[PDB]
Formats: sequence, structure tokens, C-alpha cells
Amino acid sequence: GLPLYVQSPKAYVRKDGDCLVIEEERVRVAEARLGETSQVALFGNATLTTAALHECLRREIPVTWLSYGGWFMGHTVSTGHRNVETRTYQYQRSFDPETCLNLARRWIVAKIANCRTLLRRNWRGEGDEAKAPPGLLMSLQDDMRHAMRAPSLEVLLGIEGASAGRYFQHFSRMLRGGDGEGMGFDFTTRNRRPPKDPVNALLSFAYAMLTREWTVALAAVGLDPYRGFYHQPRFGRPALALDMMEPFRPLIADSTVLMAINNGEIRTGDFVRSAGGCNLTDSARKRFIAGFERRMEQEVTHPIFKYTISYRRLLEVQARLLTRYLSGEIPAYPNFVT
Amino acid sequence: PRPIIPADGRGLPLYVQSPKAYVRKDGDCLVIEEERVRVAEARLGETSQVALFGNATLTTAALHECLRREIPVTWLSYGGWFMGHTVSTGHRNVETRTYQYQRSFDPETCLNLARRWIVAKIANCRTLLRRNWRGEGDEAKAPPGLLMSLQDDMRHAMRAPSLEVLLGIEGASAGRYFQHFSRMLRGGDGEGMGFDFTTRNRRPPKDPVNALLSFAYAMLTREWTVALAAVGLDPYRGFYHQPRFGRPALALDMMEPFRPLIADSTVLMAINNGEIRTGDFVRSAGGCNLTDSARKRFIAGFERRMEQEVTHPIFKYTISYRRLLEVQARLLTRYLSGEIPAYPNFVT
Amino acid sequence: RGLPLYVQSPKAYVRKDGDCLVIEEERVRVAEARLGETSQVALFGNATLTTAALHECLRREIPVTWLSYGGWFMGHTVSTGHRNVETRTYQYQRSFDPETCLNLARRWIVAKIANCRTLLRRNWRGEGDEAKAPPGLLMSLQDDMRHAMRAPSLEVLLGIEGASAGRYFQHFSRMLRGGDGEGMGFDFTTRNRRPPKDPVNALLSFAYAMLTREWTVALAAVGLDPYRGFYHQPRFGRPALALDMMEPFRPLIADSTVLMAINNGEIRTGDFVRSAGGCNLTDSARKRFIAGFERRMEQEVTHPIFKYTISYRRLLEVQARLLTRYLSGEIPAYPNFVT
Amino acid sequence: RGLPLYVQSPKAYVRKDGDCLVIEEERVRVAEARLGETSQVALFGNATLTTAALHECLRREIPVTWLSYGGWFMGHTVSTGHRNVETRTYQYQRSFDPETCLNLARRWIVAKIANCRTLLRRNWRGEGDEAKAPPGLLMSLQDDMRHAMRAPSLEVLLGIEGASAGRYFQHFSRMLRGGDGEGMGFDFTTRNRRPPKDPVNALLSFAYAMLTREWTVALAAVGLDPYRGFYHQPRFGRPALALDMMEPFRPLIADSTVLMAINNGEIRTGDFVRSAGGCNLTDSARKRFIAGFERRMEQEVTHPIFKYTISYRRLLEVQARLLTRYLSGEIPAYPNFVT
Amino acid sequence: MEHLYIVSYDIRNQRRWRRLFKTMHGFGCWLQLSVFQCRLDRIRIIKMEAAINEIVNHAEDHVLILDLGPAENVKPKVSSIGKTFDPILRQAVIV
Amino acid sequence: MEHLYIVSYDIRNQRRWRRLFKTMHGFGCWLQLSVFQCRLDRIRIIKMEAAINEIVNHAEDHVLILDLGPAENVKPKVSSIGKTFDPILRQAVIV
DNA sequence: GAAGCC
DNA sequence: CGGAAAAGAGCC
DNA sequence: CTGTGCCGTCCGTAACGTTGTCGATTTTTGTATTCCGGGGCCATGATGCCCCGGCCTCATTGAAGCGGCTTC
DNA sequence: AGGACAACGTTACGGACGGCACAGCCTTTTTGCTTCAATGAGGCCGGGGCATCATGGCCCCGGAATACGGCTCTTTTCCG
Repeated sequence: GLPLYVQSPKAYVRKDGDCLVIEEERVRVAEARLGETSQVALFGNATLTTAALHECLRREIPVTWLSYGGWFMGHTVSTGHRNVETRTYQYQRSFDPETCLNLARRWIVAKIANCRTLLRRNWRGEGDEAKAPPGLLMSLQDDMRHAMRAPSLEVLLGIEGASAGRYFQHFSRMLRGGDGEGMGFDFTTRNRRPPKDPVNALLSFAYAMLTREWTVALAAVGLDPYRGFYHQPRFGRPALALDMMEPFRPLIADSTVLMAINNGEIRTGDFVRSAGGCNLTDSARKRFIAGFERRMEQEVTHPIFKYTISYRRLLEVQARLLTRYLSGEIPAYPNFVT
Repeated sequence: PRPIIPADGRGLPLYVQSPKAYVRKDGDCLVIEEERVRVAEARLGETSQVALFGNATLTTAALHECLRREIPVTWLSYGGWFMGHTVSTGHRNVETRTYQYQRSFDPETCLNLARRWIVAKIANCRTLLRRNWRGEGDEAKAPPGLLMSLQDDMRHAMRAPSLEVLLGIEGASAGRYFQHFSRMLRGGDGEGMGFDFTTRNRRPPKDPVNALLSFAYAMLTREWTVALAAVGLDPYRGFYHQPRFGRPALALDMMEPFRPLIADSTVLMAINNGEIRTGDFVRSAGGCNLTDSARKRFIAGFERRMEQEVTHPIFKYTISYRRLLEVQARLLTRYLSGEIPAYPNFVT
Repeated sequence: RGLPLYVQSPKAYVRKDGDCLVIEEERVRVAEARLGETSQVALFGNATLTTAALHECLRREIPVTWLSYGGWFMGHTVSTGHRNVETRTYQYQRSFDPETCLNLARRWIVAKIANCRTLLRRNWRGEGDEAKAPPGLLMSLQDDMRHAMRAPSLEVLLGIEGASAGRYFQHFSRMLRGGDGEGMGFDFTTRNRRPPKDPVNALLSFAYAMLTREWTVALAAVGLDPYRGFYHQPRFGRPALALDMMEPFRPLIADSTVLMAINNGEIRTGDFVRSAGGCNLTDSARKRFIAGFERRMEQEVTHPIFKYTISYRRLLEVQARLLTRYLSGEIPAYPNFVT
Repeated sequence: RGLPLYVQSPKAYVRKDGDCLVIEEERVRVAEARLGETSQVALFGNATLTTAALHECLRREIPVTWLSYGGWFMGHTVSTGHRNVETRTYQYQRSFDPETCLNLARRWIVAKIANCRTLLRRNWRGEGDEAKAPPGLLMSLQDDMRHAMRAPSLEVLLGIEGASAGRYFQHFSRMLRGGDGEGMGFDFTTRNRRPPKDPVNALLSFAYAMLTREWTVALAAVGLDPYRGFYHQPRFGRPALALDMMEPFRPLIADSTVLMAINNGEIRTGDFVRSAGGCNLTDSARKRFIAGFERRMEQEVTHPIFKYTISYRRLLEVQARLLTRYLSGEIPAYPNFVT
Repeated sequence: MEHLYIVSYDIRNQRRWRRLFKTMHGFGCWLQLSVFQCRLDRIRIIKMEAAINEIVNHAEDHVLILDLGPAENVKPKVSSIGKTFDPILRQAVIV
Repeated sequence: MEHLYIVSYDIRNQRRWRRLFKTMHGFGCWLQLSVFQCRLDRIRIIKMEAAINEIVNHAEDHVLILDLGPAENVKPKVSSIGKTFDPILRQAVIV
């Protein structure tokens, strides 16, 4: 069902009948319809009666606990036998190298198609045409031609490395349609360990936020986000965020560092090259996270079926579809290239 | 091999058995307020868990502070029938529970553990007999014709062909043992201490002590589940106890050895200390139930049992049952890695 | 130098000018006591005597002492020198040569008996039948006198004084308000017991005990050790010099104080609550007994050698000076003060 | 027990505040001592003290004395009785036998001339052929040590000890501050002169007098008197027996305070006004000096015979106790405490 | 390794008082009209003088910790002329 | 045999206050706005709870003694976030 | 000469 | 000098 | 001129009745692998200085024994 | 608790000072001489502990330090 979100950190959730009706001040405001529902996203200080909750726990409906902004606090796992089926399947297919590689290939072809989805639009560095060099476009198409058959999780790594360097050496070509003063991406790191650049102060921050929702809309279902098929975990790597965020690694935390400077909000007059690439103004941080929520609430459609929703509802139904693919109903994983 | 770190532990659990409580964060203490009248308050340094024994309201400010300190709230139905639990996007290690899931899918591991997992419960059921068998005349010690048959059941279990035959043996030595249980209390059941062990396993208890058993068991369950989320294991992938809603499929499997040491050694102080007089009870409405007059006493008994210092056989060093639960979880992990081939079991 | 003086005022001021001392009182001038004819001085209450004044005083070793708000003596301060050590060593050497000790003791018991029958004659309150003491009574007391003057040894004086005291106590119930008053009883043998028994016994014992304190302060102001005398020989902290200097002044002051306390008809045995042993004076009764003791002092009786018809503390330090000078100075002997 | 109360500021006004003594210096308090923690009380001459606090101090029987401006000690209270006349008689009768007086004197010399040169050779500061004990001065001063065995009689005693101390006296300004300080010189002919001539003889005079009091208090504690002196004949200026039993401790403490005063540098010549007595000590050093004496007398040293470690004030009290035991007679020889 | 530590605080400003009150009350129980008590180990006393030592000014505010014995022998070394002295008990708050 | 004992008194009535203030001030020095300190042995602490324990009511008055260490190792087991902590010194009051 | 007094 | 791999870039 | 006795008369102690309401962290993460390093602790002498006590000395009051002469 | 908390908003109680303003006081009776009862007073140590103070040999976390495998596109002396 649709995952309810206790939105206003003023509300009051309760169970009247078979619907978790929420309440503003002594006023009914929404009907939950327990028959078709999922997690209730609890925001800053919006409360629920300890009678609805002792129903959610009964019907294996995870109850989330987010701070006022959306910052994640721990979950409320129902001790049933529905979620641990999902964790069982995740850790069972986890070490099955065949399906592991199959997932990996689907993920990387999705990411490549999504990154190559920045043709004609975004990259506006026109001069003569923003339309990306058909050499580059067809090189990405050939890279997908490769990736739809890559017989290891180390051939895939080299393929992804090549076809990320190539198009991280084309960034500025889609930054301002050129160089906005200060915003010209040094064709360099995506800022792995320390920041080294302005865009390398935005393309690791924005990614750092993308990790959050791909960890939480994964722990929004019985999926252990720390066991990933693609990335072999190293004691603290949300390896099922990283096996999972790939087709949204360009889709979200790139189209939000872009429009934060494509629309010209962010200028070198908002960050300081302080012992690293940059560190934003707290106001710059706030407007950036704002634009992040613009994208996160930017709309999309058709997860597997015609259904037009914000990026969070898709960003969770993706995990649901994953579980359904894991020995469940769906026999082949839907992958969602736009 | 040879675990060197137990967890010292700063706090100790808070329980809320009152079904008309209300819990507000106040500064750093955790005040509970009752019909706008306070009762108690826990210093959040001194809180190690939280349990809500029934419909006792909570305020989300407390959840946010508690997870902001990561102290596991554990929602619980009236009979301590473990229902809910809070988890913060998984323990931040993967190697431990991947070892868990991996070995679980191995069927041999389950059997090897179900055996040492069921032999370690019988071989302390019988010593509890040979410790709490209240003989009066021609009875001062339990009959060796029984203390053999429990041993006879032990040799039936160390040779289990499967993982359902072993459960059958568990049930076979949970009927004989409970037939002989009624001898344990007040020199024989006194004022309506009717251990109708036929009603064993019945969902709402029919009898007084069964309504105390199915509570001491059903809160040892929670205690193991908390101690099995500290080493970072996943207390839901059960080697032979399949997941049952309300039953952490492995917390029901690493308690089986401590079902007699910690549960049937607190029932046999609650009853053997006048903490259950059949007039202490909600005599009906659940088959039978318990009255909060004795509930706040039995929880105290259980907790003080959980704070008893005993030696651990491998190093003879003395530790509370809680810290011992976590040391034993540690041994489960470092056998799960195959580090230690066998599994030191803590029989007594 | 001259006879000492004492001061009282609770917020007074004692200061020195050149060669005299003026006891100012809240910046009010008084007579200038000339240092050439003054001696030890007491301080009552929270007075003010400057330190420099007592430095200049102790230069000449003129003494000084500290009292209560009234006259309850507690403390003293003394300088070193050669006269002070001379007096102490003279007392202790006269605490070793016994012939002088007996020269004083014989006359001491003799003067006690003399003042005793003098007190019998004076305080005879047997009106109605005997306006006089029996001539046999005074005759036998003078016989006790001539018995006591027979002392070439350190001896019988004890027993003869005991007999004299016994007879005086036999007639001391006649010294009551007119007869053997019921509730005013007196037993000659049981006097001076460790507890009192009669109110009369309590007054006599308390009077002797309080008189011993003025005796010991008179000893202390001069440089004579109060702890060394032989009428009650020095053993474990006695006022032994005072104990050897108290008997003839029992009839003069202490017995006289008891007489004027009980004859004058002011204090009533309602204040004399019954104790286990004896009717000890209550707060009011004790205070009135102290007042009678004081009133025993101020009246003027002089000795012919020093014509000081002033009071009895002017007569209570004169014998201290007399003893000091008999030890050291030019006085030929120690007179008896037999009135 | 308690701790000493020294009052040196010339304008101190000590007034009781319950069991806390709050002094005043022109309408402002300076310091407070807990009356229970008060051991004794010494006043310099000009500093006054309210009479309420005084006759409460003797009510708490904490002893009182007055220094002069420079500590002549004409003022010292008497507690009106120690209640041990037996020890009094002991020490009087024993002073009346000159054998004990002279032999105690000679053991005082041995007590101050049998380990005194060893206390100056263990901390001597020279510059050349003087660092260690002078070879020509070790045997030269050893002649008096062998001549201090059989003391003839009072007259010769009074001389050589001083003259032999003269040999010590000359050598006083040979360790302090590595030769004469920044205006410090011990003219060994200026010792024992009523006007404080040298800047250092002022310090030594103050030390000697206040240690004289520090011995008088020990005498009072066991009932001894500083009045009767063996070879220190009673002089109006100084307590006699106090000198008689401080003389061995003049070097070890009274000289030690001046020695540590000059050598540790807290004594600076820029602390005097002179030409009155030849030199006179002002504040900022006298306050430092007397407290300097204070630190020395509180640290603890073993008793040679009783083998337990005791404080110097308690050591002096035990020395007086040992005098009393000598009066008993278990010790033919006085324990003279040679280091 | 745990002792009983009594905090004897006396500040000067309510804007700092209320904070200190609630904070150090979060450590231990109210004891006396200005003084609380706590039963703590090394790490938590460190976090005490971490949480305390900046809520207060260091000139106009006086606070004073008191490290007593290991909190089980605290009874001998403290007595209460008024009410009783009760060390806080490490007990499961079953309420 | 001497320790340092801190008296943490907080009583209600000035007619008892002034007396307690002056009295127990006669034992040791002012320390904090309601709390004093003293350095005492067995006999004098006995005489403390002799002089104290009747100046106060035993219902509306709370007082609390604190037997610390032997007063020379008091410095380790107490710290003062505000001013300094100073055990009272047994010293001759040369003033 | 004996025992109470003192 | 047209090749051609080897280096080093990029990125994983 | 030292309690002490209320008369004041401020602080700076805690209770409780008001509207705040705030705040979320942070800018990777590609396989492995062996240090690097302090969190940290049962375990183990080790020494400390908290008194367990206890027979060594002092003392200070009266149990206890008793001076002589007159009268019964 | 419908945001259920935190900060703040003014007035119960205390605590100490200091401001003046009165008083203003106090104390048992035992003296005949040993010896001691003996209960109060500390003072050296026997070995009865003992809170940290070192390891310290482990347990590891939990990042970081290289240290490489990988894929395509480009780029210093060199082989043929």
C-alpha cells in the first residue's frame, strides 16, 4: 500500500476503526485505510496513540521516526515473520554469484543510461549544439552493450570506472552551458575523500544525502541495507545503498547540484576553500538542501506501472520491487531507466 | 576464541507495567507521569532498555532522545508477549549477521546447535530438580528413576536425526519435567498454586503459575533479544525455531539453555517467597492473569535474578546473568565465524 | 603601696596619667587614684583597661585581676621580677621550717576560739530568758582558748578546735531566731558532712567555701603561693595556705554571714526546697546568702596598727600583707585580729 | 590541639565573636582563629584586646601573655592555679639545694656545647679553607666541652659558657648568607645588650624572648614556674627558670630561626629604622621572622631516649615532663637532647 | 568502579540556574536545598564536569563536586541530623 | 587521626539559623552560600554533633555532615568549578 | 579506760 | 616518421 | 562594646504558568589487507594508607584507713 | 497532553549581611593521707586489608595506508 507520512509535526495519530486516522487539534485530517497502507513516517514531534501502534506492530507495518526536517531516527520493527523472510532472501541471494552479477549488470546499465540521459538538455554548452557528440552518445550506448554482458563483479567495476571518468570529464559541458564564474568543474575527482573543488563540494554532499534515503527507504522494508550484492561490505558500508543508488546517482544528486548552479543559486560566494575543496555557508547549505527536497519531491511516474509520485515513494517502491524480485512474485528485476 | 570483552553496562532496564502510564522526556531524566501525577523518573545514563508492558503511552520526544542515545525501546503486550522493538537501520557491522544468515542456510549448523541448544536445557532442568526438589519425607532428593530419564532424554537429544525429531524430544522433556515441576514450589503447591501442566503452551494461561511461567518466559525472550542485538547478531534468523510473530526466532533458541536457569529459577523464588498467593490474581478474564500488586514484585524478582553474579566456566570469572547473556552471544558470533569449532554451552 | 581598690562599671575606662590612674566611665572623669598609695585592682565586666597602663603598672609589680560582670573572680595576669620570686621562696621555705608554722597555727586556733565566743556574746539572740550567754559557756570557751595556746607541737590543736567547734555548734542552734525552731534544726556532731543536711549546715559550709575564695585571691594578689599551708597540710591541690588562713575569720565573716542571713527573717524555707541530703539554697536563697556575705564586708572595723575603719576586704587583704611582711617585711609578727 | 595566636600589629583590637576570635585593626578585622583551634595567645605591647574576649579566654583557660613592642614579656597571665602543688614543692625544694642547680646548669652547657658545633658544621657556608668544620676551631671549642664536665659553682659557670658561646658568637656571621649579608653583621660583642645594637641582635633578642615565653608555657602546663632560676637568677626583665631551661634550646631553635632567617633570604637589611637602640626592626620582616620561628617549632624530631618522634613544642613539654620525672628521681641525669 | 559524588552547587543567575538544575538533576537526585547527589563511574563523572563546567560562569558561580567512597560504604561517612541519608539505588525502575 | 568534614546545612528559622551559623562557624570556616567546612578529630566532631543536633529542629531543619578523607588528601576528592577549594590549614594564627 | 566526734 | 605498446590519465 | 533581637531587604534558591515551539550530522563508498591505535578490561602483583587492636605510660576523683579530747 | 519540551516570568522560600538597639548574665557543702580503681587519655607497631598503578594480552572497533585488479582514451623513450 501507499506509505503514509505523518507530515505536520503537530499531528496526533490514532486508531479508530480499521483506519489509522491522524489528528490535528481534535480534528480528523486523514484516513489511513489500514487495508492498503505501509510505513507511517513520523516527523519531529507528531505523536501517535499507543493503541494504533500496537496494531501496526501486529500487522507487520514498520513505523518510521524522522526528525522535524526529515532527519532519520531509528525504526519500529515488528517482530513478525514477514520482514525476516525478506532479509532471509536478501542474504540468501546475497552470496549467490549468478543473481549477484545479474543485479550488478542491471544496476550499471541503468546508471549508464541515466547518465547518458543528460543529452540535448542539462549539457547546454551549445556553441553549435548542446546535442552531445554522437561519438560520446554512441560510446555510452556501446558501454551499455558491454555492460549487458560483463562476466564478473570486477569487469563491471572497470566498465563503470571508464564510463564514469569519461562523463566526469564532460561535466562542465552541462554546468552552465559553459563556465559560470567559479562553477567550472575541474575535470577531476567526484570528491572522494576530501573535497577538492566547488562541484567537488557539491557532488559528494548531494551524494551523501542520497545515501540517506537509500538507506532509510530500504530499512523501510525488511532489507538489510548493509548487505549489498554489488559492493562487498567493509564494516560500515551501506552496501545495499550503493548497489541500489546507482540509477539515481545521476538522477538526483547530480540534477540537484546542477540546478543549484544551472539556475545559478550557488556561487563561489557561498562556500570557502577551507582546508579542502569547499565548505558551504549554512545558508548555502540550507538552500541546497532545499533544492534537494525540490528534486526529492520533484515528480516522476511508472515505477513498474503508471503511477505518478514524488521521488521518495518511488525510492521506496523500488525496494519493494526488489524484495518482490527476490524469490517473490516478480521474476525479473524492474530497473527504471526514465 | 576465549572472549575477553564482556560489556560492563552503564544502565539497567526501565519497565512500565502500568497500563495507564505516560512517559515524558524532561531535560535528561525520563519522567513518567500518571494521570497528570508523577510516579518515577529514570536518569537516561542509568537507562539501558525500555519496556512498555502494555498500553502505556509514550511521547515521541522520548523516542527521539532515546534513539539519539540508542537505547532499545521494546513495546510489549500485557502478558509481556513481545510485540514490538525499535532498530536504527541495522547494526553497523555486516560480518556478524552475514555469518549468522550464512550458517543458518547451512542445515548442519542448525542441527549441531539445536542439539547443544536442547541438551543444554535438559542438563540444567535436571540440576534445577536436584536443587529445588522440595522433599519432606522419603522425598528429600528427587527420584533417581527420574533424574535418569531426563539423562535418558539427554542421550536421545545428542543423537537427533533431524530438526523436528529434536523438537519432539524437547516437547517430550517439557511434559515430563513439568509433570514433576509441581514439586518445586512451597514444598508442593499450596493455596491454588495449580501447575496444571496440561495447560502448558496454551495461549491465555488457565492457571496461576502458568500465568507466571508464560510471563517469565515471555520476558526472558525480550532480554535475550536485547542482548542478541548488542553483539550485532540478528535475533530473527532462527536455526530451528522458525520465525513466529512475537517470537524472535533465535532469541527463542539461545534462551532454551537459560529457560531453566533464569525463568524457572525466578518462578521458584516468586512462589517460594510468597510473591504468588492465588488471591494475588485477576482470577479470570484471561483464563487467569496477574495483579499489578504482584506484577511490580515479580518484575523486581526477575531483574534481581538478572543481576546475579555467577562464574563462567571457561574463565571462572564472575558476571551478572545479563553480561553473561552477552558473553554467550559473543561466543555464538565467534563460533559462527568458525573460529571456535564447538560451542561452549554453559550447562550447570 | 596603699590598700588596694576595685572597679565595677560595665563600660568604664581605666587609664594612666604620669603617676596616677583614673577609672574613667564613658569619658567621665573620676578621682585620680595615686599610684603611690594604691595596690592590686580588679576589673568587673566588659571594662576597658589599656595594655600600656598595665605594662607601666607591672613595671612596679602592682597586680591586677579579672572578675565577672559582678565580683565572681576568675582570672589574673602577673609579671616576673625579684619581689615576686622572693615572696614565693619565702613562703615555701616557711613551708619547711615548722617553728614559724606552729607560731602561726597556735595563735590561729586560739584566735578562732576567741572570735568564736566573741560571736557567741555578740549574736546571743536568746531574748526573754537569757539576754546573756551562760558565763560557764564563755568560761569553757576561754578554757578551750588556753588549751589551744598549749602547742609546742604540730598536733592536738586539731582536736581541741574540734571540741570548741562542737560546743559552739551545740549553742549555735541557740544562735537561731529564739529557740530550737522546727525545720531549723541543728545537730552538733553531723556538721560539715559531704552532703549538707540542715539548711543551717548548708549555709555554714557554703559560707566557708566562699570565704576561702576571697582568702585565696588575697593570697594570689600578693606573691604568695595559695597552695601551701599546714593547718590543712598541702596535699593534692589544696588552698593549703588559705586553708591555714581561714579559721578566726569563720566567726568574723562566714558564721556572721549565716547569722545575719537566718536571724533577719527575710529568706524563707519555701526557697529551701528539700534535697536528698540537705536544704541547699535555691537561686534566690543562694543569691541572698551572697548578698549577706557582701554586707558582711563593707562595715568598718579597724586594727589599731593601721587605722583603716573602712570595711572587711580592706581588712581581708591587710592580713595577706601582714603575712607577706612577716615572711619578708618589718612587721614584728602576725597578729590575731581577736576583736 | 590548638594553634598559637600571635598579635604583632601595634594597633590590633581583639574582640570575641563567639568561639571565633576576630581581631580588629582600626575598625577592620584582619584574621580569625577558631577558639578551639587556639593554643595560646601572645600580644605585642600596644595591640589592645577587649576585656570580654580576655575573660572568656581564661574561661577557656587558653594562656595569655603580652610581648612588649619588641617582646620584653612583662605581660603573661596566671591561670590562678595549676592544681599540682607537689611538683611546685619538688622544684622549689630542689632549687633550694644548689647541687641540683649547678649540675643542671652544667648539663645545659653540655646540652648546648656537646653537639652545637656539629649543627653548624653540617650547614657551614664558606669560600676557602672554612667549608667544613675548621680544624683549628674544632679542638679549640673542644677544650670547653672537656671543661664542662665538673662545674665548680655558679660564678664561673656564668662566665665561660658565655665566652665559649662567644666563640660560637664570633662564628655566627660565618654561615649566614655566605658571610655578612647586605647590611647584616653579628657583632659578637653586641649580644646581651638592652638596646638592640646590630640588625641581627634585634632578631636574636626577639627570638630569645619569644622562645622564653614558649618555654614558660611549657612550665605552666606541668605547673613549673619561670620564677625560680638556678643560675639565671630571677631578674625583673626575664623569666628565670624559663631561661634556665631554654638555654640549651637557644641554638637549636632560637638561634636556628635567625640562622634560617638570614640564609633563606627572607631577612633583608632594608627592613630597619635605626639609631634608637642602635637598630630596630620594622614590619614586613618581623611578621616574616616570628612566623619563621613558627615553622621550625612545629616540625617533628625523634626523642633520643623515648625513641618516638615528637614536635618541638611537644618536645619542650616532654622536656618539662622529664624534669618532673627527675624530681621523682628515676633519671639521675637530665636528658639534655644533644643532636 | 563506581562512587557516590555529591554536587554542592551555589550559582547566581537563573538563566544559568534552571539549566544547571535540570541538567545535573539528570545525573542524580535532589538531596538538599542546594545540593544534589549522584552515583557515577569515571566516564559519567567526566561527562558531568563536561555538562557542568560550562553551564556556569567561572567567576560569579561556585559549584563543588564531592567524590565520596564507592557508594556502598557511603553510609558510614555521612550522617543527616535532619531527615535520613539515602544513597541512590541502582534499581530497575519498575513503575 | 583527623579528617576534613564538610557541613551542608539548610535550616528554616532564623532564631535557629543565627545560632547554627555562629556555632558551627566556631568549628570551621565559611565555604559556600549554605555550606561550611571543618578539620576535626573524633572528639571534636563528637562535640560538633553535640553542639549541633539540638540547635535545630529535627523535622523542619535539614543538616548533613560529610566525613571526607584525612584532610591532607582532600584535594583529590573534591573540585570547585567556581573559586578554588582550600582545606583549612592548621597554622599558628600569627596576625 | 572506751568510742564518738571532728 | 608513421606505429605501438606502456603510462598515465581518468575514473572505479 | 559583644550577643542578640528582630527590622529590613537583597540576592539567587526552587516551584509553576506561560509561549516559545525547533533543527536533522558533515560534502562517498572500488576491491583487500595489515597495520595503526588506544577503548578498555579482567587479571596481577604492589604499595599504599585507610585502622583491626592492644598492651605499654599518665590522673583524678573518692573506695578505703584513721590524727586527740571532751563528754556519755 | 494534540507538537509535548524548553525558555522564560515573576514571586513562595532561604542565606548571609548589615542596620540598628536592647542588655548588661552567670560558679555546691573538701579537706585526716596512703594505694589504688580504673576508667579514661595516647603510642608504638603486627600483618588485616586494599584503590588505583602499572601492565597487558588479549578482545576488538573503525578508520587509514597503502596496493593492487579493471576499462577505455590518451601519450615517453623506445623496437623494427
